[PDB]
Amino acid sequence: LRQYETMAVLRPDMTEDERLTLTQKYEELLVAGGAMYVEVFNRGVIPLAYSIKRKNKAGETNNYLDGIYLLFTYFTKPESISPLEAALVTDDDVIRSSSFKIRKRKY
Amino acid sequence: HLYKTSTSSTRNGAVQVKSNPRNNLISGQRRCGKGRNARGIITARHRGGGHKRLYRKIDFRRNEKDIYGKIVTIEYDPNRNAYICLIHYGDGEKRYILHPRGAIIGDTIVSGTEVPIKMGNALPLTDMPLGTAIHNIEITLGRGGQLARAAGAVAKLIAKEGKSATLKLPSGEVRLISKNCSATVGQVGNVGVNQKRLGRAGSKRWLGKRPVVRGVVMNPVDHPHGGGEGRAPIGRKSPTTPWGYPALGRRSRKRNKYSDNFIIRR
Amino acid sequence: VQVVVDDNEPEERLLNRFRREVMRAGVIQECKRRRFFENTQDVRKRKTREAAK
Amino acid sequence: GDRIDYRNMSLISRFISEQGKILSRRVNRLTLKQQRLITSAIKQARILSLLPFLNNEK
Amino acid sequence: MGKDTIADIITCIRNADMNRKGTVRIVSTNITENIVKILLREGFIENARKHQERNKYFLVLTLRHRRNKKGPYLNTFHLKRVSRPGLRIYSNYQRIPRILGGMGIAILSTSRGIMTDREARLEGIGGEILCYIW
Amino acid sequence: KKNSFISVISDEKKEENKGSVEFQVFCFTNKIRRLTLHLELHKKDYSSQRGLRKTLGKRQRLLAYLLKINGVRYKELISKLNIRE
RNA sequence: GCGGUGGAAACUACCAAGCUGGAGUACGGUAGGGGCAGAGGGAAUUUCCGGUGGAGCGGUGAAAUGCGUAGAGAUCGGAAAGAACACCAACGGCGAAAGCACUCUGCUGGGCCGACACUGACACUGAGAGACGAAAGCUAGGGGAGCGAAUGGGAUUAGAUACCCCAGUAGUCCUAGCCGUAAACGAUGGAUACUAGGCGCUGUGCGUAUCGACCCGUGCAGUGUUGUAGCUAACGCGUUAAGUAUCCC
Repeated sequence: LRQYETMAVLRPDMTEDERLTLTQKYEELLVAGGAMYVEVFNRGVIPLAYSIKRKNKAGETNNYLDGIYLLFTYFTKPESISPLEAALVTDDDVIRSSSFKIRKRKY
Repeated sequence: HLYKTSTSSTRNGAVQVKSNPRNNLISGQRRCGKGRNARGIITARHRGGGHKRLYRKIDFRRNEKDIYGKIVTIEYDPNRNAYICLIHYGDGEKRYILHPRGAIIGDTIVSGTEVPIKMGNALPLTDMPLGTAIHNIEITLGRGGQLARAAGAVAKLIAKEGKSATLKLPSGEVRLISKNCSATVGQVGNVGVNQKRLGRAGSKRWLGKRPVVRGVVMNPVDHPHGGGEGRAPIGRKSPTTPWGYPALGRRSRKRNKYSDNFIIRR
Repeated sequence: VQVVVDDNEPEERLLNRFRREVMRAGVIQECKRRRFFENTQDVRKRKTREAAK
Repeated sequence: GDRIDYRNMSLISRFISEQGKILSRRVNRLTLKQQRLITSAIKQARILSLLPFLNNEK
Repeated sequence: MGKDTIADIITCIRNADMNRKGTVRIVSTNITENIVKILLREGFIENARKHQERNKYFLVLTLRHRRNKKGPYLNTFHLKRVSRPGLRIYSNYQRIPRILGGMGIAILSTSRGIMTDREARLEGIGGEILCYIW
Repeated sequence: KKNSFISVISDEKKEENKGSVEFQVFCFTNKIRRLTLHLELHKKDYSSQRGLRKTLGKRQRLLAYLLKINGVRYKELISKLNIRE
């Protein structure tokens, strides 16, 4: 197994408690297959440079100004990396789900 | 050709090379049309004959919802050329559905609201990101018409639009249709299958329809135009019965008029 | 890519010379014309080679 | 000294000038080893909108 | 690589005297040790000794230069191989070359051992002409 | 990876380490059979073809060398790795 | 000159047993637009719809064609789509050549250094042969914002079936197959050993405990040099030489 850090560019629709339940759904996906987790860093509600996904097949008067960013530093199987980013993007939230390979051990 | 499974081309030898089919069928058919272009009193609009038809089948609207699937094997149907497979839902509902693209091995295939977007089955546009690849849209919330020709059946969208109206038809430009509709979300039906050439007619053309060409062939009666030593008074309005081939324009309404916009005409 | 007028005071001075160093007509004269594809990697890097040392 | 860390907005905002354009060789004082590796950390931090692409000075 | 070790010594001494060096290190082989022996007996060099760098055995070759001028006169003006690999030259008792009319000599590997221009004529033997020094 | 490099040195019999004409060929055949299986899915690749012709050319020099020493260790090799000849 | 006999044995060659500096491999690390596939990100351009609002806009050395009061441009809000992807970029890097640069993931090649461990010359080159090929072009199916052969107008001119202006098709983009050419140029084929020096990259060792941006070495690849000897007809090249030599095409 390899060390990964997927940063889900969370859409401003989901609240503080709704991000923490997605961290618990993350545990039932990888730890239930011979894996583990490290920790979570919540950056806070930081405004966008360009409003991405302001409206895509929705109403005309709708603008997504703000946005929250969080990186999940974990440990999982190299075959369970593709259906992981696919299980995230299927929901009406999250703009982008990019997976990264980390060589450094975070404490 | 540019993709795999190139289209076989019969080399020279004797003009063309016909063939002789031979397969089997397992239910899923009524009788299909078998009377040739007629009406019971007047044939109307000539050009249309030759045997080799029958075999209709159904399955288009798809009322089933959140039900998994499993495309068994592929299959072809007369008239329309774009396969139709046979699939196999999780429960066991014998259907057909328009063969998407990458399948044959069963794959996923599933309809209903909130389902995996890829090329499963029915899926309401109401739940679609952009829709760069749909399939067969419906004028209403229950039918299954429009571009049913799986092969090349394309119709992009406009990401997210309100008023419940989008869809970007191909040569039909862009219009506005209800959003409370669903589709196969495949937009595929093989393009190489129709890329092939007929050959030299005879045992490939007539076996589907009577001569498509008429020509002046003189005779002012047999056709609005004609006569002369050999040449024909073309351009001088020579359409079978007041028609008008030089564009002109048709389809005029006021209330239930066309709700399509843009529609460029070069 | 804009310019700073973050300084207060009811002053009438331009201060458009501060951005005329980095941005200027330079990023638009390098662009807005036609690209040479190969002579952009050859001729434009040949004159900077002899002007370096 | 952190070159791979993209999550430090306070450190990387000193590297990026008043414009959204990435720093030159004359300023910041970094060699071609430290460069390209820091630019990949900026290009990544820009998609997360911590540092804007075309940063408006005001 | 090293296609011919008998040819690289000829190049290592020739380029060393042109840029006036004191000692050159060439590869250790018995046939090349026989060429440096009949080089000092005639007087073209000082002496030759055994050496070792890093588990590899090398041969010490000290050259000789004349008096000081604008460019001091060298011992060997030209060094060239006759029996190049892929063009093997063989000669008899009459076809032995007279290099510079008796001033310079040609070292050849004979059946009796390793003889020069004058030494192979007195024995009445011939063979493969390696190189000519002058 | 490291599992394919540690198995090849302990399976076949010859008292030396990786420097063997028996261990070097099965290390190259393992790199050819996995690269040809890569060319089945990635048939659009061009740069991995030069690395296939190099490893095939390096194996042909090692198999021709084993034919010159002894034919006992050569005949027991080519039948185990399942190559032509 | 050819053959035969009796010898000599260094070299070349054959045979046997080795050695190691060649070459190769493994261990552990480093850099890179190397390549293929699949995603996703930002600016801008064009187009469609709507709001505001006015008669001008566009363009040129001047103008005109063209777009405009069935009201553009400009401006704001939203949508659709295609291509390339600023800055960093560098006298940078990688690749056999061609060539390749926004970010990410998946598979994959080559190069280099370092304590070494192992084989052991298993090498170099290489007609034919096989494979790769910028762009343009061709076949079939898609796509098509911009640019733009052709082509249509305006203008310039003695004339211009050019340059310039307004439009604009094939094409340029994608998949598969085909054609294989270029100042495919460092116009100096590949491989190896040697020969004065002074400044710019990447790995690694070391330097009162590295106290520091750094200092002293040791390898790879890469520029310029009043670059020396030498070479060259000269220009120039100059240990990444057209310097001195060897192997082969």
